[PDB]
Amino acid sequence: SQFIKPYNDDPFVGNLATPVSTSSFTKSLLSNLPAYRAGLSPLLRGVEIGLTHGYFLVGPFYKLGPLRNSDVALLSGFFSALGLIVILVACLTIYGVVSFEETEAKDQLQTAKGWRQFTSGWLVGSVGGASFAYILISNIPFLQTAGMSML
Amino acid sequence: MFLISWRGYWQELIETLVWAHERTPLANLVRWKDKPVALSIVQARLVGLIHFTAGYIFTYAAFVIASTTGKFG
Amino acid sequence: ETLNLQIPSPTFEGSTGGWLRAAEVEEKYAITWTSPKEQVFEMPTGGAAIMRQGENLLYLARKEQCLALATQVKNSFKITDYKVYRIFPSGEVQYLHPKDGVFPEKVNAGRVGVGNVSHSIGKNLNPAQIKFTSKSFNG
Amino acid sequence: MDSNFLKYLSTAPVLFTVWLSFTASFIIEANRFFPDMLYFPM
Amino acid sequence: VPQTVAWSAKTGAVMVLSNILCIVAGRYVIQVKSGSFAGFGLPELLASTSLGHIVGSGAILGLSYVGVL
Amino acid sequence: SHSVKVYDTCIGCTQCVRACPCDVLEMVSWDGCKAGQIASAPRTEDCIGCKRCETACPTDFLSVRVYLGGETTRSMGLAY
Amino acid sequence: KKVSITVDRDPVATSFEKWAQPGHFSRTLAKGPKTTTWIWNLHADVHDFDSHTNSLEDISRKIFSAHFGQLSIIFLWLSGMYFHGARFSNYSAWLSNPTAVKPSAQVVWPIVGQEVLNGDVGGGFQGVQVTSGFFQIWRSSGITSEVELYWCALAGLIMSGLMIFAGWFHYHKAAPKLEWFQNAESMLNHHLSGLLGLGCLSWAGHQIHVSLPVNKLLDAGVAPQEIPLPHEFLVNRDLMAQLYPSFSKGLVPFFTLNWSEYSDFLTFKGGLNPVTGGLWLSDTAHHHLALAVLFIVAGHMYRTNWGIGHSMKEILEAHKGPFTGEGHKGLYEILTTSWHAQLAINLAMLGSVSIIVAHHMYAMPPYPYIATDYPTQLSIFTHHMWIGGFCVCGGAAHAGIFMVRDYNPAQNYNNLLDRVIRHRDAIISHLNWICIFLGFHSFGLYIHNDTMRALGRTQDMFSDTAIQLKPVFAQWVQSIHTLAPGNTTPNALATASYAFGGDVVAVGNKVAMMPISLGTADFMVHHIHAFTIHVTVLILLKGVLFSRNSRLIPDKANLGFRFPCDGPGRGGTCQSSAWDSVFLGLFWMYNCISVVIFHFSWKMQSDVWGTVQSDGTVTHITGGNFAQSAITINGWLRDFLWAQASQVIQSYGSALSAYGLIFLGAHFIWAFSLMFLFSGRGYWQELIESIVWAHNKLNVAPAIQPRALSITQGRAVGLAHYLLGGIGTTWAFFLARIISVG
Amino acid sequence: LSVVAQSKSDFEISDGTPYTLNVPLVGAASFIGWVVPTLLPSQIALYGGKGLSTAFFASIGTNLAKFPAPPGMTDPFWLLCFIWHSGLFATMILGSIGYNGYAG
Ligand code: CLA
Ligand code: CLA
Ligand code: CLA
Ligand code: CLA
Ligand code: CLA
Ligand code: CLA
Ligand SMILES: CC1=CCCC(C)(C)[C@H]1/C=C/C(C)=C/C=C/C(C)=C/C=C/C=C(C)/C=C/C=C(C)/C=C/C1=C(C)CCCC1(C)C
Ligand SMILES: CC1=C(C/C=C(\C)CCC[C@H](C)CCC[C@H](C)CCCC(C)C)C(=O)c2ccccc2C1=O
Ligand SMILES: CC1=C(C/C=C(\C)CCC[C@H](C)CCC[C@H](C)CCCC(C)C)C(=O)c2ccccc2C1=O
Ligand code: SF4
Repeated sequence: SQFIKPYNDDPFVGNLATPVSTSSFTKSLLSNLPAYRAGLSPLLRGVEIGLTHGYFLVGPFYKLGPLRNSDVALLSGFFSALGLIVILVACLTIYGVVSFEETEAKDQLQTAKGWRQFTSGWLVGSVGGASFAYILISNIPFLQTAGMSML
Repeated sequence: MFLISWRGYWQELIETLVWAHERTPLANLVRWKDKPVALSIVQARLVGLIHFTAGYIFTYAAFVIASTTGKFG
Repeated sequence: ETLNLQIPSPTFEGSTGGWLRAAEVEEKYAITWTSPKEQVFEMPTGGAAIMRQGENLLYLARKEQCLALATQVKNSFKITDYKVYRIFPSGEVQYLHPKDGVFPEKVNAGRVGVGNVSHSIGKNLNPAQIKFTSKSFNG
Repeated sequence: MDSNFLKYLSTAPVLFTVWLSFTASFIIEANRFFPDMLYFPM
Repeated sequence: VPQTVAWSAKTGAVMVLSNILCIVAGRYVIQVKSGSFAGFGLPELLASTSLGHIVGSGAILGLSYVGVL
Repeated sequence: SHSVKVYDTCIGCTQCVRACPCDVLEMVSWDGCKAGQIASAPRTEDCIGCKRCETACPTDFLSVRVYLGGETTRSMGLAY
Repeated sequence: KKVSITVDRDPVATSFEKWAQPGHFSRTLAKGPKTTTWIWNLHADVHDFDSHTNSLEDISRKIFSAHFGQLSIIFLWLSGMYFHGARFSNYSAWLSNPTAVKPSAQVVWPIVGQEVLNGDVGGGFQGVQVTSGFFQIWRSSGITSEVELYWCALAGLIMSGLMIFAGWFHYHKAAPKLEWFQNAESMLNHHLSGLLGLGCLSWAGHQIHVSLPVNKLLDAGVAPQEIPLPHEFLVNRDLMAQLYPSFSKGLVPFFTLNWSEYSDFLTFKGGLNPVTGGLWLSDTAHHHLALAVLFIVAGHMYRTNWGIGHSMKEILEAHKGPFTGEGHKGLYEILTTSWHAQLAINLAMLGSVSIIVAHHMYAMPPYPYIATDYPTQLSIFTHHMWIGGFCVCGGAAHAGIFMVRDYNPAQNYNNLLDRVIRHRDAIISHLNWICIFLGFHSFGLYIHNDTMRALGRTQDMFSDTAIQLKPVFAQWVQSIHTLAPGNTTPNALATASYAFGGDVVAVGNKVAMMPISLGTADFMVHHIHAFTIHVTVLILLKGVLFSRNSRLIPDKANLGFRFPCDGPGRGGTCQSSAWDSVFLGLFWMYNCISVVIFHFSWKMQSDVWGTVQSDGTVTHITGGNFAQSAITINGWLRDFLWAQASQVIQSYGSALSAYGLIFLGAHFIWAFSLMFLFSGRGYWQELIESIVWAHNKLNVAPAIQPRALSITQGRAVGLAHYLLGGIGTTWAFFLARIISVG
Repeated sequence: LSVVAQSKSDFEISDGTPYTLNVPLVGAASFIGWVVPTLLPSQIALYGGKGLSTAFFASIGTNLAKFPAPPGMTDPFWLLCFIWHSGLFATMILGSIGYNGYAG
């Protein structure tokens, strides 16, 4: 048995079919991620990705930022995470302007209208996920420490 | 680094980075407008010269000012 | 004359050295050749492949890759039956080499000389003479 | 003595090493018997 | 220190057993060469008895270590 | 593209044409030299600028001259 | 009996004719010089045998005799080390007072005032202090007199004469055929059993009959000339049974398998001898006996002439799974037909072994009184780290020469090489990403700390007194090794090394070894080590994997292993050969090994070496500043380079003034190298044209037309002078510093 | 348990090749095969008179009693578990090789 084969039956394309690349488990994960999942509008793809990324962004800023030992650390962690999100949304916006020409179609990410929808969703989701992480950390003492409240 | 190592090594690295970006999921959604290439031969000479010269100026300026300040004499 | 797209490719297990997205959106090169044997050769982009007895066909990203393979087949397996094509994503196939049926190192009638300058290289014009002028430095 | 061995001793690296060793050697001997000559004594 | 014993017939018994064990194993597992009367030669016998003195020495020392002796 | 020129000192040795890795050069008929042929550069859009032709040339100063110019995908040697 | 001796008799005539014809060995060089490039090309390609000859037989014969020539040089070198110890040394005085006398075996002539180099090393002697650790070797051997050192010198000279004779004989009189050299099973059987196994067994016999009694008497305190000569231990079995009573029983316990009788002299003590600060020589004797046993056992694995044994080809071809195609098929043919493939493997392994030697010899000091001779410990650690790094980079050089020259795709279809070459982009892009990740998160921690300490924010630093990056896995491994005696190594009495934890071993009030604690600075510099090793692997591996072809140059194998470029086109292909990745990877090897030896020197001075005052407190050489100062670059610059260069720069007028001069001279050579590295050949050829014009004007132009060095030779000269200057600057700095303070 | 020793879901270790991972059989057999020899007792302070498997199981129990607190650096938990896991991984690897490849 051989686990490595040419990519999509083509021996001369610059890729290989390896278990990491093209196993059934890998195919299931890639196909079900919001970027690639079927039946999702570009805006909804942006929302789901945004919620995930904004939620984890708050934590490193809060625990390791300059104001970490202060009593305003969570507020600083939220503002710095929000500041990063605002910069990232601008990165998405400028990419959309140069990369895609204007066309009628709006149902795909790699279209000017579609990329704009993805940016709108990602902005709202990142603000929403960062806000959710803020509420949870503000109220639950386990999250404020590293779980160190139990010891 | 710009003065000792020359173009061919770096162009071959950059070709392995172009391959890896195109094959990585969630990352190949983003595409360059300009094909990444290694710096040119003359450009690399200029960049190494600028880095060398700037380091020369900044190191001596820090020394001549701080040693004279710290000594006052 | 035209590329028969159905020619079987030489057996190959794949590599990362093959062509990338620029081949499917800008241009691709193809090479065909006849082999009297089912023998192993080296791919320009990687490891080893096996050319099948009869007609073989490859796809590469660069013209230099097709010609580096052509040089190899001629030098080792004495295969002078190689034809190199350019293929555009529109489907247009452009025959490339040998351009008029005869190798470039052999003279052929009906070839018109391009780039030939009537004087020797030391007789060119100084840059100052042709400054702010469209006149070419080759005399 | 063998003419090919003498043709080997006439090669540039052998003559260079021997001549500069002889040269270095009489500088060393001259500074052994007549040391610290900062000036031509006059 | 692991406890070893002066040579007795028990030590000999272990050695003899291991040597015979390896002679039969060598008749079975030596891939390049009347169960013992086909193709049995001096290099085969000398190899199976060399492994017998290695297996036997290890077995004697281990059984001395644990108390079986 | 790069600009490749052949000057009339070419002795028609065909060495530049054989050394070119991208089939830029070919031999055409010419009465100027003894060999009856001169090098030609009909396909400079494919010239990568390697200057293997100039290395191959045996005339005292090169009959074939490569002048590196504007860069394209072909002349940059980019397989991507 | 297909393993047989076959020899051509009188192959090559012993003639001086080709001596007189420089360049005789190649068709290009044999027609004589026309430009100065010929001279350089003569030296560059001379030992490249497979570039002169087509036949593997003549190549193999040349290699075998050149290995005899190298052995003749090594034996002459050893004989000279023994003769200088016998004739020009204070060895006899050092034997009486190993802790007071400083070893010295080199005396200078008085010529231009250079006799200041004959410093007062002790024992009524003046000379250059030597740091190679030969005195401790000789005491471990049980030499005890200059007379025995003269006999060792004569034995070295006789071996040197026999090796140069054997090289001449086996090239010119009786040269083996190719089928003799292509006996890999026989060669491995003899080199495991015969060379390594009987080497260990014979040395174990010497340790037991000479080193153990003589060193037991020395460590008891007996004067060296009061000690019986080494053969009186061999004969008078009663005198040997006095020191080691197990000898009263002779060899009956060995043969009857009653081995626990021999526990007097075959111990498993561990730790260090308290008197000498070295390993127990009873342990080294047991170690060499056990290694001898299993090297002789291992040299019986492979099949030679009687059917028992393994075929290495069958072992290799049988190991293949579902990820790796045909598996190790074709590797036997590679390694029995290519000398470069064998040299690539053997150089990488020999370099790795030298790096292991460097770590193991400082941590488990094997010789008596070498642990408290700090100049020797620093010298042999630094020396074997440099030998290791060079040999590893030559392993990748000869992997590239194999791939360019000896690699044939027809015989390597779908095996392990074919598959590595067919996913080399995935390998090089993942290594490239690791090197970026690991430079950011190792050196970037240092830059974060420079910035925080400079900004007044010491609570924001990665340090022990701040945000901590502790090496918990290394600390845990140290814990296990201190718990091992009596627990997981129950019959051991002490730990393998006190570096893991435990006591302070002091000899002559100087620390032999003591626990080397790991903190945030140790976490940081270990990730610096992993970063520099990963980058060196990236450069050398990228050179090997892309040696034949790239996306850039599709026919790189036709240009060879060593070519300067393929022109200014494709944007520029400067330094595209496999040789140019060895050239670039020797810089990163230099960077890696320089940081390793700096880490060792500062950590040992700061936290291990020093003096044990009353109450058991230890005063280290630099007073424990590593922990709080090796976390910033400014700390390394100020507290290590600046503070410790005081001895080299203040050495003028003393016996260490030679180190001050070599410090400056190596700074010079290093800077001079940058003339060759930052420059290009075309400038220098055009400058040489005007110089040639001035010679033509005076009618004195040479007939060997001067040329600027080749592009490759400009790179090779720049790299040679760079390494010579940088290593020389560190050599002088390390030696003057540790001779003054340690 | 991506696929068990049965033709359930159409699993493919790679692009087009189905391959039955025998996660039940290999995991169970590797677990038991490693554990029974590992029971071998030893009067060593790390084991404490039990075997490696029994001591590892006991270490989980003693540290689980102090549930929030982690085991200390000198605690025998870290040595016992690392050796047990290393052996289990090795016998799982060898078991997967033997069963999937030799099929008998
Ligand atoms: C192999 C390593 C080695 C090294 C590095 C040294 C190094 C040294 N030795 Mg030691 N020595 C060695 C081995 C070694 N020795 C051995 C094996 C012996 C035993 C015979 C000795 C015995 C010995 C004695 C007895 C003495 C030294 C001395 C010296 C010192 C000065 C040597 C000198 O300037 O004479 C230079 C002498 C010359 C005649 C100059 C020769 C220069 C020529 C031109 C070199 C040319 C080589 C040639 C061109 C090669 C090609 C051959 C040709 C056919 C082309 C120096 C520290 C001296 C010392 O320490 O005094 C305190 C001293 O008296 N050595
Ligand atoms: C027991 C057998 C034996 C031993 C000891 C060696 C030893 C050696 N071989 Mg090997 N060799 C052997 C069998 C053996 N070979 C066989 C059977 C073959 C054919 C397949 C080869 C083919 C072979 C090749 C092709 C090469 C070697 C090389 C070497 C040298 C490796 C470098 C080194 O470590 O030397 C330094 C270590 C030493 C110990 C130096 C010792 C010098 C002598 C020769 C060792 C033996 C002396 C003697 C037996 C001891 C007498 C003891 C007495 C006082 C009681 C080393 C001398 C390489 C070499 O350098 O060639 C010269 C090399 O290229 N050998
Ligand atoms: C790893 C070691 C290392 C390295 C690589 C560097 C690298 C550098 N240092 Mg730093 N430095 C270091 C360690 C190091 N330093 C340490 C440990 C200290 C002590 C804390 C310093 C202190 C230091 C100071 C104080 C200065 C540097 C300077 C420099 C720069 C020299 C630039 C150049 O091209 O030289 C060019 C070299 C020269 C122009 C002269 C070389 C110095 C000689 C010894 C003095 C001059 C001699 C005389 C005038 C000329 C003789 C003429 C000839 C005919 C004989 C460069 C950035 C200098 C700088 O920025 O240069 C502008 C500078 O001012 N460094
Ligand atoms: C350019 C090469 C070079 C040079 C000049 C030196 C110079 C020195 N070495 Mg080093 N060494 C080197 C390469 C080199 N080494 C390499 C590549 C290795 C790795 C094998 C070592 C391993 C090594 C050890 C282990 C020791 C030295 C020691 C010494 C010193 C005393 C020399 C002596 O008499 O040896 C005497 C050597 C011994 C008495 C013991 C050597 C024992 C080893 C295990 C022998 C192995 C030989 C075997 C054939 C090699 C097999 C390699 C393997 C991969 C198959 C001196 C500073 C000694 C030292 O530090 O003394 C203070 C010392 O103990 N060297
Ligand atoms: C066992 C070790 C070993 C062996 C047998 C070889 C053998 C070979 N190598 Mg490899 N190599 C090795 C180790 C080894 N190398 C190591 C450790 C490295 C890393 C640096 C390399 C890197 C390397 C490269 C990059 C290349 C080779 C090449 C070669 C071949 C040509 C050798 C030649 O003609 O040089 C002739 C020898 C010289 C010109 C000597 C000069 C070298 C330096 C600059 C002089 C030494 C300075 C000195 C030690 C200090 C001076 C003191 C100063 C203060 C004055 C030959 C097959 C070349 C090749 O083409 O192979 C096909 C090649 O391109 N090797
Ligand atoms: C650690 C436990 C272990 C070990 C040592 C072996 C060893 C072996 N098995 Mg077994 N197997 C195991 C677990 C193990 N298996 C389990 C758990 C299962 C059930 C799922 C199977 C099911 C199985 C089948 C169905 C078959 C085998 C077969 C084999 C043999 C050759 C194929 C192979 O796996 O190559 C392994 C090769 C070796 C072990 C020898 C190479 C020597 C090196 C040093 C390997 C060392 C690896 C590792 C470090 C050892 C770890 C030991 C321990 C600390 C965990 C070999 C004797 C086949 C065979 O020959 O049939 C009898 C066969 O048909 N095995
Ligand atoms: C675990 C694990 C094990 C095995 C290996 C492994 C897979 C790699 C690893 C996984 C690791 C990883 C990478 C795990 C990563 C896990 C991550 C990043 C999870 C993110 C979760 C985001 C949430 C819950 C956002 C919620 C936002 C909400 C509810 C909206 C709120 C708001 C809206 C808009 C509505 C109004 C109110 C507000 C509050 C304003
Ligand atoms: C490192 C290196 C590279 C790789 C370097 C690259 C690709 C430079 C890319 C720059 C990165 C993308 C950002 C750095 C830009 C500057 C830090 C800031 C730019 C913005 C201001 C200048 C306005 C080469 O391409 C090269 C080519 C020829 C000889 C030597 C070398 C060489 O040494
Ligand atoms: C200086 C220099 C030269 C010219 C260097 C020359 C001509 C070397 C000079 C050597 C003279 C002729 C002899 C002097 C040699 C030394 C006294 C000692 C040499 C020791 C070994 C050669 C044996 C180049 O050719 C070059 C080429 C490519 C990049 C950089 C450079 C470069 O920097
Ligand atoms: S090489 Fe120079 S001379 Fe020979 S053909 Fe090409 S151009 Fe004419």
